[PDB]
Amino acid sequence: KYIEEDIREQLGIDPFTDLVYLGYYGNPYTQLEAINDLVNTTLVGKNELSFKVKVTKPYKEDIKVNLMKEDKLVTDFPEMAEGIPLFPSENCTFEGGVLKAGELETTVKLTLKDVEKLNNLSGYVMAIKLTMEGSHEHLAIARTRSSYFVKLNLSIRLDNIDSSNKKIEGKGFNKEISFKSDIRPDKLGSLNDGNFTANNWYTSNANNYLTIILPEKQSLKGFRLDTNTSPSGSYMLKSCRVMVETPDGNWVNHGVFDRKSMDGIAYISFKKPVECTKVRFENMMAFNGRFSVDVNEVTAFR
Ligand SMILES: [Mg+2]
Ligand SMILES: [Mg+2]
Repeated sequence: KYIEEDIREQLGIDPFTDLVYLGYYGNPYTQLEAINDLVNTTLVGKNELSFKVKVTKPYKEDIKVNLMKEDKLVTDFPEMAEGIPLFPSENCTFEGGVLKAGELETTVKLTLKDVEKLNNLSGYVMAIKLTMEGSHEHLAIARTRSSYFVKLNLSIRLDNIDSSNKKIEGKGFNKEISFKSDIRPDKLGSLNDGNFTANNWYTSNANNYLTIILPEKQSLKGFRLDTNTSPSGSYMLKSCRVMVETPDGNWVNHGVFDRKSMDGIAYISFKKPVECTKVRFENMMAFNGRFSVDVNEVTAFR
């Protein structure tokens, strides 16, 4: 059986106390992601955190275990909590667990509720410690592996990208548009030639991007990105993050494009048209799941 080296040392110095502790790989730290649309904060993913609670040897009776918010532990961890507010206690809901007589593991749940108005961009931080309800003989919470740290990272993202893939009803153009990219810059001339079905430019990883540079500030309705027509979805654009450079020079995430219709013409539409100087597509994923997409032609709409 696998036993962690730190609690194996405790069992060596005192083999007459079964230890109850937190089961986790690596460090006791989870960075949760949330997004704000200048109205409400939303968690990216599940709002529940399930923690494994282990006991070193099967115990004679049931052990009730639970987590609690001990904010004092954040003070001795200043690397992550330097000037970051505490996650409010009222927004935590702790569900207990029971290591039933004979069992070696159980789970304890931390549920984050009503985060909507928690809009601090610095994020929030919190510390939690494992506890036992009653008094059990020759049983204790381990010295180490008894506390955990959670950071809620917050970032702005508007819900201004429509992924319906419906044809854009605007006035199309691309002669005056210029393009910049970190990969294959020499092949960007194909993005505004006459050809919609031939490929020259494509991404090779999630860190590649494609920037659309307009001649001047102008209100755009969306874009038509011609992509691959593979039946398997290889190199066919499925999803991407749409960054927009505003007139003051700040870059804002207008949302995630993530279509459900498979074809060679991707229509990325702004729910509310936006005045911008540049638009940058990032984290471009194909329908086959690989981060490599074809862009055969780019057309903007006013
Ligand atoms: Mg159970
Ligand atoms: Mg072309």
